[PDB]
Amino acid sequence: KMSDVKCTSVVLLSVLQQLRVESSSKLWAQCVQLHNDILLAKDTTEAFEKMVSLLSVLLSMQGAVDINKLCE
Amino acid sequence: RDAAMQRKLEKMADQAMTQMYKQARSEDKRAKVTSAMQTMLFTMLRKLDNDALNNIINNARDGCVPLNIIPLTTAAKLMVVIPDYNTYKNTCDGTTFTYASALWEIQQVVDADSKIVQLSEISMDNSPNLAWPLIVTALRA
Amino acid sequence: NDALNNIINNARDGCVPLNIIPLTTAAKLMVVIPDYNTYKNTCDGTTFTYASALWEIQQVVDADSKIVQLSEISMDNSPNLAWPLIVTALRAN
Amino acid sequence: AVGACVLCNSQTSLRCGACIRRPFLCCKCCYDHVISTSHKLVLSVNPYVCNAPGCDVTDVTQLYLGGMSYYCKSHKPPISFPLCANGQVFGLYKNTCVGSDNVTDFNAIATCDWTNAGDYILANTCTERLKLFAAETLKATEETFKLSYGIATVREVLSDRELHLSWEVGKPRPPLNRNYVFTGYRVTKNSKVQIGEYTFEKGDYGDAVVYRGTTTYKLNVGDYFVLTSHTVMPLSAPTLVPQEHYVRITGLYPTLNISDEFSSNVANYQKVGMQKYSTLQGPPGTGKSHFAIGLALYYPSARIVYTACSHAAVDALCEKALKYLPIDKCSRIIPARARVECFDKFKVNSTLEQYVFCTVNALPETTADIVVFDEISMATNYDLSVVNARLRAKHYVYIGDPAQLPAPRTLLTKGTLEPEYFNSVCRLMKTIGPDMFLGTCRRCPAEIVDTVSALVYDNKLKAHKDKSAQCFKMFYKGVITHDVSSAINRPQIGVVREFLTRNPAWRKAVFISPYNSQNAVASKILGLPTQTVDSSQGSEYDYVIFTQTTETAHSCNVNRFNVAITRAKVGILCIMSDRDLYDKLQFTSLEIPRRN
Amino acid sequence: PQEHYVRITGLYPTLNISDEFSSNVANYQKVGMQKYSTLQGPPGTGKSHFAIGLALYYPSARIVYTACSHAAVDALCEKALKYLPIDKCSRIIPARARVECFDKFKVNSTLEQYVFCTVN
Amino acid sequence: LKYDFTEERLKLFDRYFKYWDQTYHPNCVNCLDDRCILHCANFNVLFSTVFPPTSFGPLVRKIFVDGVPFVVSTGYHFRELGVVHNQDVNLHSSRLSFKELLVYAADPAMHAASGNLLLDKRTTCFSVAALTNNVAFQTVKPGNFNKDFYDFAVSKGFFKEGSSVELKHFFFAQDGNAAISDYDYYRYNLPTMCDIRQLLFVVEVVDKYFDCYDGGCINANQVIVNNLDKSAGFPFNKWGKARLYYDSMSYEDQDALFAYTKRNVIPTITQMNLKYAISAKNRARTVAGVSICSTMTNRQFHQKLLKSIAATRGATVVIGTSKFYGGWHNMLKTVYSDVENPHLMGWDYPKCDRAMPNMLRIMASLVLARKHTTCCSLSHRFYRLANECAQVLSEMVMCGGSLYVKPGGTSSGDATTAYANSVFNICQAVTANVNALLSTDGNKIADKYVRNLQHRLYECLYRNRDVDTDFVNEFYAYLRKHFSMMILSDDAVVCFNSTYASQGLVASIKNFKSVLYYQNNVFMSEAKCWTETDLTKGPHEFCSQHTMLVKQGDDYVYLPYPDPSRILGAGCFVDDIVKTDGTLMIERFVSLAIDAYPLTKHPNQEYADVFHLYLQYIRKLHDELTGHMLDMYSVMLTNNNTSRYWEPEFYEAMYTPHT
RNA sequence: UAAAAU
RNA sequence: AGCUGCUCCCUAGCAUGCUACUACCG
RNA sequence: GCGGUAGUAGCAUGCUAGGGAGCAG
Ligand SMILES: [Zn+2]
Ligand SMILES: [Zn+2]
Ligand SMILES: [Zn+2]
Ligand SMILES: [Zn+2]
Ligand SMILES: [Zn+2]
Repeated sequence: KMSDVKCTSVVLLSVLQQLRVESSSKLWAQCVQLHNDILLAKDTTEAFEKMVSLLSVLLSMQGAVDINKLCE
Repeated sequence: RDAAMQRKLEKMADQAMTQMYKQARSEDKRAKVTSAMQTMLFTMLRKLDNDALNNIINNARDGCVPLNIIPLTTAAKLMVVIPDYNTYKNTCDGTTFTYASALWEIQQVVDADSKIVQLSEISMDNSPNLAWPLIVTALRA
Repeated sequence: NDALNNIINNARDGCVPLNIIPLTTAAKLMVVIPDYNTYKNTCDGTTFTYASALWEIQQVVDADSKIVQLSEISMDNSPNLAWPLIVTALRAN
Repeated sequence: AVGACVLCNSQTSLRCGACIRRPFLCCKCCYDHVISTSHKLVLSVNPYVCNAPGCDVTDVTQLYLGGMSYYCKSHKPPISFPLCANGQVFGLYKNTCVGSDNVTDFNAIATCDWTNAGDYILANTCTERLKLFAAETLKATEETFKLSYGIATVREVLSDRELHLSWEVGKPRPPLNRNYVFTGYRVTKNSKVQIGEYTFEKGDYGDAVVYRGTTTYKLNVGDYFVLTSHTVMPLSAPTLVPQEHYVRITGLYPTLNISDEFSSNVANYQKVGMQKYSTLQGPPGTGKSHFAIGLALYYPSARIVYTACSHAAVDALCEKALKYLPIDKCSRIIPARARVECFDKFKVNSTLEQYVFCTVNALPETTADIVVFDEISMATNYDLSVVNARLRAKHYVYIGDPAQLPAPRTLLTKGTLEPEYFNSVCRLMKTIGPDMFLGTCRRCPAEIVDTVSALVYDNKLKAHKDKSAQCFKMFYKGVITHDVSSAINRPQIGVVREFLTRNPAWRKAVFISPYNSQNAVASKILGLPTQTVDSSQGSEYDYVIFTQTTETAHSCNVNRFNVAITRAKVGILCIMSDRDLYDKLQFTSLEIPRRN
Repeated sequence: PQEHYVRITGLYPTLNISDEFSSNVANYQKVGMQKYSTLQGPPGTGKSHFAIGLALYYPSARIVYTACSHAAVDALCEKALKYLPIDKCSRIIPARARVECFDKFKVNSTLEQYVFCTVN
Repeated sequence: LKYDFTEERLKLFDRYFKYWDQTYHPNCVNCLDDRCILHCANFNVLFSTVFPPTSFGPLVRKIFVDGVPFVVSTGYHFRELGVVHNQDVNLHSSRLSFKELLVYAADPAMHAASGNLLLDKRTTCFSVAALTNNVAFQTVKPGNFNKDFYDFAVSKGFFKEGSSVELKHFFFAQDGNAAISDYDYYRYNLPTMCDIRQLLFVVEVVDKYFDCYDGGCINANQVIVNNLDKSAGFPFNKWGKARLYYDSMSYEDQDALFAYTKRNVIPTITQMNLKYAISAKNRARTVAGVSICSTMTNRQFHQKLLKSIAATRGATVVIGTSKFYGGWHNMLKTVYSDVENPHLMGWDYPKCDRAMPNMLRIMASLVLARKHTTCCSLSHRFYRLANECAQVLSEMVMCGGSLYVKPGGTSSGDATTAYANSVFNICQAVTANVNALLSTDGNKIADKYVRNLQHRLYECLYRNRDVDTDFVNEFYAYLRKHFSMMILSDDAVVCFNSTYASQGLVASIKNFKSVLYYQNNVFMSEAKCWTETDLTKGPHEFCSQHTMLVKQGDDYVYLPYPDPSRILGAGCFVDDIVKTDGTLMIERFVSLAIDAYPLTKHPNQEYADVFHLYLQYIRKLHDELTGHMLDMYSVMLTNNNTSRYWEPEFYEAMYTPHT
């Protein structure tokens, strides 16, 4: 169950990086630290907190058309 | 000497087939990364099943996004957009804001006028007047 | 420059260490500052002194390489900038 | 080297090479296209020829797959296979192929000549894929036909830019307009290098033609000007994206209290935003165009882009935008071509301006929130696909009227095109119904709206703005001084010569004629700045001067008469050959010596 | 090779100054009409009278005069300094000059529009 | 402007060490051998902490070529070696050949003389110049997810909660301040001054460990360069890789260059690069790319000995020995030599490349160069030593976009790194033994041979002043009998007599702690060191592999197995097309299953399931590759022997000895 | 034979 | 964007080696 | 009937050259 969230955080940081988010050093530092801290977690309840904090970065900007990719 | 000239043609055929195939795939794979990564991401997210993430994802569908990283401290700020009233009802009951499966105490609403709105001014009747996409600010419980 | 000839001609042999040539003959300095508390003690104001010379600030940028005016570099506004700032100064006589 | 079949969208690598646009076809579809057409060339990963040195057989239906190559039956190896066999041709992904039975319409499009009305009539009733296919192949056919025109060289030098040329005898000479350009090459012995592009203009007398050079290379006696052709880029996005409805307003946030001058448009302003795309059809000179900027400020924060296929249209609506919006407004029209120039406002290079105005062929690839394409009666499916390809936005809005003017479509020479088949969105507006309707005149005199609504429309127009000054002296027109196929008649100009100064206050009218060259005759002996009836259509002025020609099928067109008379404020005149149109005409009859 | 023009290509003209050089100006616009040509200045006639005259005719463009022998480069600074403002640019020698050469400025920058030198 | 403090060194010597009767040469250019070089550089290391740090480095000077002035380094001043002047420096030249263009474009003189001055408050390392107008911040991206393999592993019971094997090796990402924040770890290199009367004995024993090899110079037509597509350093990487500079120089330009660096000093510039690789800790890893002008020369100087070290079997240094076909068993069987009450032990060097002093680096260079007793003359060996010191031990690192100076310690990406590390490792082990035997109460040593050995060891260190070869051989035999070693570049395994070590007659682990504390400026915690009392289970870890004594056919055999998490992590995380869509990549999994075979013999059970998972995945990959190539074209291939890759007999043959 | 393209 | 070491896989060329059968002589 | 060279086809080894991939310090 924690391996699930670790691989998901890998995919999330890769998407964020593809969206040119490392053009702003503050944001990229925040996301990088959240990612490396998720990968080193050792109890699945902190990982989900930092995952919601990390996904908020993608939900912020409007570059990914969310209503389309949510066709379920 | 005529069986040893189709044994070699029959080998050039294979080492052309097995090369053209991967030259086609190995190039289609790299021409679709920004759109396969996203579908993979959301497949894994939906499979994860965590209400804390489903909440913000659904919310985010109906134009209710946040404006900054969701903080974790028991006291930093969160500034989220709210586009319509039927959104405002389901989340803001009085002065508590229900986002990311938590409870945030609402302190300052401010419409697109960039000027303050009183919380008691927001209701069904008088709604048609406010420049609507608002920005609610709150702090975690 | 005639400054380089000036320092070479004072050498009692003709050869001088390398580490001092940009120290005494360069015409542009670039400071890289990690946080505000360090900016306070080093290039504070618009003219400072380093390497026994008097340098004068012009053009300040940040990690993203976008301009910054010395009015934004206050202490309460410090947590809102890309923190390694790159102050470029010239040699003023 | 792989794609999708044009009919069933399966994986393939075959192209019917004899077809001009080289479209991908699957196995079964390529077999069907080649078993019933003169097209029998195919190209897969490599062309399908007889690979024996000296053989040139190319008919696929008789070729044979040999060793690492395809061979004629005469040059067959001891071991081989036939390519075209069992109702299919051999390509990649053979056993996973889906065969659509649209080969009838596909062959129709592939072998047609675009000369009779049936070709366009079937171009706009097929699936979307075939729609785009027919569009690009038709444009290709036209611009390659343009190659069959004649060529011109020097004859003698007369000045620095008005000289005498020699058209090659026996082949059609191209029309003389500033958008038909020829590149000039000198061939001395030796020496055949480009000297520049040129656009010409027949000046005051023959055979002299004033010209405009791209660079001051001093013209000599041995050069020539050959028309330079253009290429066609294939399309991708459909003509119109599929519709979606909503239950609440999405992406757009209205207002309550700005400029109620756009009063009756509010409920419609909402219906625009609660859909994915909608159309507004309007009789000439009504709330259209007005509606565009009205919705624009009704949604102030909304990014909006405006577009049209004709330059004068986008310019006139940019003017009407300047009349009402913050500036804060740019018209990213054209950097430095379309030599009949345009606006004087801002920028062509920024695309952050909330209001961008341009013409379809020069659109940048931007994001938007609303795209207001204008006058869909003049655009073709090609252009609609161009806009849907370059831009993406949230909503789309199309405004026009199919009863006005269509696209020229030069090569068609028999039959008539009903507006239903002008393109896709005109079809949509007349098949089920403009999903948005607005119809009563604001602009031109009440009486002339009565005239026009009496004839093209069944009568359904009303307005204000009454008299005065309207006249149609049925004027004999003399010598049809026809140098180019565009007509010229200056005995007809003998009426502005009959009314040069006796109009002491009618000084800023606008002169328009169906023919471009007789309008350059208005630019020959000058009365006022003149325009064409095509550079009108979305343009309005106070008083209008108009001249016709003989009763050719050209000028007799009721639609051009519509778009010629309906563009005034309170005065017009019609000088017509006239067998029954002055029996159509609802004004005061005059004569040539009738100056009072 | 030669290529003429129907106009002086970008030749930003003087209005009427130095019409005493008119016997030259009548042909100075010829410079803008063709690619190039030649001129025969017999001894004592219009040598570098034509050149400095056209220099005066176009005071808003960098123009060069060149020679092969340095007696010619001195005769080239000759007949020059008066009709030139100074505002002078005639740099020939960096570290050559077996006899003395130019007299006023530099060799590292090339300032004003009219510059003199030798081909070699 | 003063860079030659030669009289102050002599005055300091005469003030503090006045009655130390040995001759002290302030500049080691005047030394008599290599032991004299060590003796005098030991004092220079101390005295150089008094003078200003802007007076060390290249010694530039203005020359003229074709009447144009350049600024180029004639020779460098060093903290350990003093002042060194080039011998062929020629003012006034007409034109530069290829070789001289190479040696003037590789110098940091004209790059640093013509750039902006720099003050970088992020580091404590002395920063020189900024070669351009804006600093560059380089990041590191996260790895790619191979979802198919992960799903497949999950469908067969892997990664369930509470299992033994779980994922701990990932691709960690890093932000902008990662190159410089990691370069700043050179603040761990201090100016250590070694005990010289003991180092001059340890160096003799260490050299005796390298007696069965042969070295010397080779001509440019005998070097071997594997992979000529590797970057060429700065500034040469603006114009091509190493292939361009190995093709543009004839076999006479390279020889002219080599024979030139025996009389002159060419300082170079090292670039620093951020690695992109899997790992278990989030500390960024970086490597030093050295200039081509330095590798091209160190190759001809050192390659003959380096190659003769990697082709010997049965020695102490086990570089070049392979672990397949019974290599692991042979290595362990030869370490266990004959030792009489054997325990095994292994240790760890904390920050081995930053914290290593400079005296031991110079010692490693001298021990490697001791093989040129015939090819080179004496000043030649000194100028080669000076070149190595100026190019890899104090050098101008080019980090980000600006030049800094490097205080010391090994640069990881130079020519002879993995062998210098081995020399330094043996040096530390021999020092530990010396300290452990001299520091014990000689009144209680009952074995009256070891007591006399102690007596003679002291007398040979601190009394007798010339090398005594018989006792050196005697102590070396004692060491090889009681303390057997197996060394790789800083990775050691020691099988030692336990009865002796208990009575303090050989090193223990505490002795390494003390030696590292006072000779290496680090603290080695007892937690990264391991010991082992049961020899039927070998080293607890060596080269990141554990050892298992399995039954192979008739007899018993040592086999190395890895860490299951490592193999799975390499299966799941990759670089975009690699593995992701492995149907184009079936050799990746063949190799990873070769590495994960010994896990089959393991007493645990999930461990074996790792290997079986890999085999089944190869089978599935092939089954779905033929299915795609069949419908793409319509005919299966005619021959593919790819069915051997999913049966175990192809893999077992890689750990059985014939081959 | 009507518009008109880095 | 480093220096090494080991291993698997594919292709090419050459000579050597090996073997079969065919042509010339001894 | 056999010795010698010259051939083709087939086979194994070894060595060079080229490319791809994996692990270790
Ligand atoms: Zn065809
Ligand atoms: Zn098909
Ligand atoms: Zn044939
Ligand atoms: Zn000495
Ligand atoms: Zn040597």
